Amino acid sequence: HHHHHKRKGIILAGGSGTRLHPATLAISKQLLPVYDKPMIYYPLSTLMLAGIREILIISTPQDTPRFQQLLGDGSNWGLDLQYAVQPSPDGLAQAFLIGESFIGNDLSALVLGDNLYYGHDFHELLGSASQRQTGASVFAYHVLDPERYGVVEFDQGGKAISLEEKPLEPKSNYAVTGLYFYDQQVVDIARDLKPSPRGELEITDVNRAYLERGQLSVEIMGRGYAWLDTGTHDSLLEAGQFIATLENRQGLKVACPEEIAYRQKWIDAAQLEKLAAPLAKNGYGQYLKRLLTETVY
Amino acid sequence: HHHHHKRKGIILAGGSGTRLHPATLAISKQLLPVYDKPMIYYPLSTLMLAGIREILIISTPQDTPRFQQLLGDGSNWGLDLQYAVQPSPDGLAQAFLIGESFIGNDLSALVLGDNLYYGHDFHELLGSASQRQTGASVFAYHVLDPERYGVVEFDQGGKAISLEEKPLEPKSNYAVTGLYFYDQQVVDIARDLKPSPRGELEITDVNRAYLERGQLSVEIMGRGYAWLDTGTHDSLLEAGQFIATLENRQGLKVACPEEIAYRQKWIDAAQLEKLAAPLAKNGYGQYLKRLLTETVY
Amino acid sequence: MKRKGIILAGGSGTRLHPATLAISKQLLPVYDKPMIYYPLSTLMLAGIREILIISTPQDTPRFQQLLGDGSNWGLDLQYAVQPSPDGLAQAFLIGESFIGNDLSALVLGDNLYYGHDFHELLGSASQRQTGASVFAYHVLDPERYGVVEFDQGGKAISLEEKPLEPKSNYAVTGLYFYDQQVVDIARDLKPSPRGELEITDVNRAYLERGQLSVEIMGRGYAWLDTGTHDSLLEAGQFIATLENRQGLKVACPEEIAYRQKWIDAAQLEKLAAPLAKNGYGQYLKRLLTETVY
Amino acid sequence: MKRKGIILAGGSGTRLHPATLAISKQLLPVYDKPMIYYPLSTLMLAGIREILIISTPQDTPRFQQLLGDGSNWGLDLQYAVQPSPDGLAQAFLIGESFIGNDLSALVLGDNLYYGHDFHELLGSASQRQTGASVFAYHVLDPERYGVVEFDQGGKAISLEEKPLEPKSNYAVTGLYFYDQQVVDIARDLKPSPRGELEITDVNRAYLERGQLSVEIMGRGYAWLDTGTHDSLLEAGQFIATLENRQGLKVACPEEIAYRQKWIDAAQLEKLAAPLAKNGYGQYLKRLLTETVY
Ligand SMILES: Nc1c(NS(=O)(=O)c2ccccc2)c(=O)[nH]c(=O)n1Cc1ccccc1
Ligand SMILES: Nc1c(NS(=O)(=O)c2ccccc2)c(=O)[nH]c(=O)n1Cc1ccccc1
Ligand SMILES: Nc1c(NS(=O)(=O)c2ccccc2)c(=O)[nH]c(=O)n1Cc1ccccc1
Ligand SMILES: Nc1c(NS(=O)(=O)c2ccccc2)c(=O)[nH]c(=O)n1Cc1ccccc1
Ligand SMILES: [Cl-]
Ligand SMILES: [Cl-]
Ligand SMILES: [Cl-]
Ligand SMILES: [Cl-]
Repeated sequence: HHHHHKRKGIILAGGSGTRLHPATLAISKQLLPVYDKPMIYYPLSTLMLAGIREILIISTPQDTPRFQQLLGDGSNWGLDLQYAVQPSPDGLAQAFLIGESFIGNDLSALVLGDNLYYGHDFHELLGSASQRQTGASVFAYHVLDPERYGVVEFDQGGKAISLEEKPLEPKSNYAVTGLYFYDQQVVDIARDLKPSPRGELEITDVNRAYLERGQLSVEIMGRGYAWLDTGTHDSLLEAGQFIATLENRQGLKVACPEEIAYRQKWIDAAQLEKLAAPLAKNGYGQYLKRLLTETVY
Repeated sequence: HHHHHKRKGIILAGGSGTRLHPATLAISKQLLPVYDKPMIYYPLSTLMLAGIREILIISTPQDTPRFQQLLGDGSNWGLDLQYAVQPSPDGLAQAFLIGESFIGNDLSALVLGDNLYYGHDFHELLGSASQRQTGASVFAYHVLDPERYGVVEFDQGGKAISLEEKPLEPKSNYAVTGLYFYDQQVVDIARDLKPSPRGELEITDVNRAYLERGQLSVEIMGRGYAWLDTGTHDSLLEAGQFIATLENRQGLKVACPEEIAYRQKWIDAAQLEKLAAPLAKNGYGQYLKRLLTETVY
Repeated sequence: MKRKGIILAGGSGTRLHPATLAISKQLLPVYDKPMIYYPLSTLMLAGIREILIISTPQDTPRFQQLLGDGSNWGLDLQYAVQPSPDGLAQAFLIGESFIGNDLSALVLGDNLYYGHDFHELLGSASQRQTGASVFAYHVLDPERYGVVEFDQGGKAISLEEKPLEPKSNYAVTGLYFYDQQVVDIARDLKPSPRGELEITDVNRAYLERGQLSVEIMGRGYAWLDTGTHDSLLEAGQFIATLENRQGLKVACPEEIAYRQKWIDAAQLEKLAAPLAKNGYGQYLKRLLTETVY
Repeated sequence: MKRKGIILAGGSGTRLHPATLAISKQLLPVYDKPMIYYPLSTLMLAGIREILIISTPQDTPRFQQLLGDGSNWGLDLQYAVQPSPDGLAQAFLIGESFIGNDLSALVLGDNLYYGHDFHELLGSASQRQTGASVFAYHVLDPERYGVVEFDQGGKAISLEEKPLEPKSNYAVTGLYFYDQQVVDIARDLKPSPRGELEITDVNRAYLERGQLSVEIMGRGYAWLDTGTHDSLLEAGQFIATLENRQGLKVACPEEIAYRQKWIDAAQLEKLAAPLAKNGYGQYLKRLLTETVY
């Protein structure tokens, strides 16, 4: 007998094959900085914004130690970070089999370690997904090139009616973004997946399984949000310029984990002050210091 | 006797002195494009988002005809556009004396013709300002360099308690943005202003007058909004790159007046189709065409 | 012998509308200065002081207002209009009386160049008293341009304007040096199938006689693209990154006039006054007392 | 006589942290390729095939993994470590046995160069069998660098490292050519007040004997800044704008090896295979059948 009487995060950061070689020969894409910080800070900060404190980072065997050196066990930021390896890039849905013991009987959320988001009320957008305990929640976002993505088709009433992975003739311009919230059904659904035509375990098949059960919520992520492309060297550069323009204008940083932990009340002023000390001689540490004596609405 | 029984817009687009010379020797700043469209499209689109259909464009004598050629009388976009000249750059609050006959007994809103905004729920942010019929509404936005702006000081409860124009030691990092909503008190307040130390009629003195009457609402424009700097050649370039990254990612345009009029139901599908015809051979006209047969949430 | 310059700054049509609905592309700035400063600076660097600016009927007065007669910068500027965009070769019909019996050079008003020894690359073109000189430059999209084909020995053997199947990746740049033959060649041109008097036909005229020098503008040079919104932006970011790293401006005509000895220390000082309170005037004042090699 | 190359790719400290917390700056890409490809390409362009790469203890194995022994690219690469950032002059102590009795050249691992005839600017430096050659370049912020002062006749008369009051806007670039004297000069260096064995002291050693050639790297050259987050970004956008306009890559070592005749058509074909499905491999295959001037 079980007794009745929260949600766990996973970041998939398993590199990018040979696609961005030779730039990425020496290091994983998700460790490349976007402007002033490692790329993985952005998706990590996204889970943190969602209220998620227990997080599994999945990376290659080769680069797990570098992620561990960067991020540690999470204790500096009021988190618990665990690590797992992905020996072979067999697809996104593999995160649930690799993370099966990590997930246990809890709800979960998956984010791609190369996905950057920005916008107003993002916290509330994520909170509504997080609070849907049952079913799956995903986000749809209008893009120029939906053929590159999982694409969501809507009826005249706005109801999601189909999902297609990289269709040659997209039914809409609405791509499914790399942020996914799941209930306790996901690991079993994932265990029963067959590899696609490309020998790959597809997240879109998972989401379609939920859709078929009538348990997929598709929330629109509106045009006033920025979901930044990191798929090409060109988009990477644009991502960096975007973040720089925002931060240099505002004097506020996007996806600074120290700050988000501090505003979530996972760390206090004294602990924030300690995290500042080692980087006091650069703008990043000076930024952390300033946050101790400024009200930011 | 009067009988009881809406809001009018003004765009101040009077160039920028010799500050950006020689770039601006041949044309007004507010006619320079930001990426794919004239700069003035952005603030105009902002008033339109606010529901404002009756709009006065104030510019130099020299460049009024170029604005008129670009924008016409507004009828193509379901607007009414009127024009006035500013012979001498005597300051922002002068818009109310120049626009006194235009404003009549109505509520009003002023936007700077070089101010660009972007973000999620911007429509709702503007709608709440617009619906406050009484008093004045402005927006405060965290910036790196508040000393360049009107700066708003808040007490521990978040109440605005003072305003200072370009203080050497800012009380906060919260700048007052170039978007202002006013009731019928503004023209009289403006008529009674004395020129500042720089022989200039200050908008901050207007706003302070409302603050002193207890009739200033300061709404925070949060960090997830982008209020883009156009004060320098460097910021202008960043503004252009920002818009380009957003539009090329999304396949949706920022501050396309044809689109906003169409979504506000100020023009119909047949009229939108006609506006598309003359630019059918470029991406702008092709964009307008696509909007006729796509649902965009 | 004298060589006169022509800048063609005509219309880009509706192709960049609405950004260019109010004013022509070449009057807009690239970063910190009007686009036209860059081609003008190019001719000045080539040692050319007598220059005809050709633009649309609507915008010629505004070019006249921006640049004047040139005497502030040691130049002798004149102006003319191209009523319709009927081809680049039309520059020599419009500018026939301006050219007279002199050598000539044509630059396109939206073309930006940069690199080391640009002065000497131009000087060597300017020095050829006979024939015509053009520059070929490797580009990813040669189909947009006049395309030069070379034999195995490096010799130019053909030119095709916007070929559907380009013979090489070498584009002819928007800078052309001609001898006294070009007017008579241009006045015999017939309109092409797309309806224009083609500069590539003028160039093929010289090529058929062995009198077209096609010099390679190497990859260490920047010929920046201004044909799209995207490329206009890249040009702004390119000039800004160079200028902010070096503290030296690209295509500042006051500076170029001063280094050519066309204006003196005193005259550059007067030019610095009006913009003393901004970066451009500050730059020009610094030129008075800094040795730049 | 043989000239050997050294690339110093040491630590930037905590100054770019956290972006560089996980891995050193010079292993990160600039646009499409690892930063270190650019300085390596610079030495290769200078005709140097025997090259010692010096990095931090933690990252040397990763440079070893990226570049191998060099034989795929017609190079002979070796590796060594700088345990602590105790000065650029330390390169010659670490690399003493590597250098032996040969001429040498040092490039900083985070320095990017671009422009026309860069090959000939380097070649002329390489050809000087005696003394030392450096390059001076006008910058807005000379206080960050080794600063060269010139008399009215153009002669270098002093060097100051990071002066509070710089004597000119001319910075010494991160590229240095030395004769057989440099090791013996470096082994006599004492640490400066900031605690480093200074390359500027090595250069002043040559200057005191009339044996420092200070050549001007002109404004038509790009020496890009990689010292800040802002400048790293500008470098990426600068390389991208050049490469996308031209269809030609800056500092592709496979290409440079191929043009130097250090690898043949067959060997470049093998190098193209692994990345055939992306832009880099496609670029390299195209080099086999395209004449680029
Ligand atoms: N809004 C925000 C953002 N902006 S965001 O919502 O667009 C964002 C958060 C996390 C990752 C990427 C973007 C941020 O980077 N850092 C923050 O500290 N905040 C403030 C914040 C932090 C925590 C809870 C609610 C609000
Ligand atoms: N949201 C939006 C935007 N984005 S915005 O709110 O950030 C904005 C609007 C106007 C000017 C600048 C930004 C836009 O450019 N064009 C649009 O058509 N829209 C959609 C829209 C149009 C009209 C009413 C409500 C929503
Ligand atoms: N080289 C240079 C340049 N650089 S350039 O040759 O790449 C260039 C010249 C003109 C237009 C665009 C670029 C410049 O902007 N302004 C300058 O004063 N010079 C210096 C100069 C001036 C006059 C003669 C020879 C060299
Ligand atoms: N010029 C050039 C360049 N341009 S460069 O001289 O500005 C340069 C070389 C090396 C590193 C950075 C820039 C290049 O990237 N790759 C090349 O193959 N070349 C051509 C080349 C190759 C070998 C010898 C002489 C010229
Ligand atoms: Cl939205
Ligand atoms: Cl916000
Ligand atoms: Cl070259
Ligand atoms: Cl030069």
